[PDB]
Amino acid sequence: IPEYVDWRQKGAVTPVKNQGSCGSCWAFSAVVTIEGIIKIRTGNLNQYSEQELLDCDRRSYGCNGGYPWSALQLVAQYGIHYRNTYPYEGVQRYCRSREKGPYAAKTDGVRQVQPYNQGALLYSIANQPVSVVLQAAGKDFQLYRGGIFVGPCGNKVDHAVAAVGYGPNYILIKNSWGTGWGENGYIRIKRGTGNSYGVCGLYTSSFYPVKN
Ligand SMILES: *CC(=O)[C@H](C)NC(=O)[C@H](Cc1ccccc1)NC(=O)OCc1ccccc1
Repeated sequence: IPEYVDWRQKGAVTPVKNQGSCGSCWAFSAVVTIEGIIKIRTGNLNQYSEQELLDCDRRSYGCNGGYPWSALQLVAQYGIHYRNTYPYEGVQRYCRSREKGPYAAKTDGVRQVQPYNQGALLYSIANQPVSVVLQAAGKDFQLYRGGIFVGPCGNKVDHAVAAVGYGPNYILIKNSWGTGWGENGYIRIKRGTGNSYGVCGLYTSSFYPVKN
């Protein structure tokens, strides 16, 4: 369980993206999750469509609300297309999955990490990236243009992102905003403080598919 875990230089995460004026956090976080695992075994890095997840997942409320843990489940159940055969537009619409044709990616299950346990988060993040939530409605996290976020912030979780590494002290997160935020679309939050919930409630509820 290395002292350092970066999947970027591991060839697991692709360039950064933006959800835009679309409250669709959840589908983006997922595509990165599934994505990671998909490349971890096969040795093939891919960019899947979040747009599809939006238009297809009726359980989620597309362009403004969702469950990073429906998306995944969805995929495993059905599947998910490339981000070319289903590029992101930013507006929820009619499911094209079927109309689009044969799927391209399809997992083999979804599991959740025991909330409120850093030790647990890491491990999984060590075996493969994960979808995690937190407080973004933040007025500080909103302004982050590079650094180690300690706060201030709260325990009112409401935005989903992704963890793509950690250090002895900083946890790495991929944001669904442009590369005109944090440190090039990236933000480092601090771990090991005692805060069980985890600063910004980053330890509330996390997840991930399964792959054979
Ligand atoms: C980040 C974003 O674009 C939208 C506005 N918010 C969400 O998708 C959240 C994700 C989340 C899940 C768990 C904990 C924190 C955030 N999802 C969401 O609010 O949908 C839930 C819901 C919406 C409307 C009515 C009932 C429940």
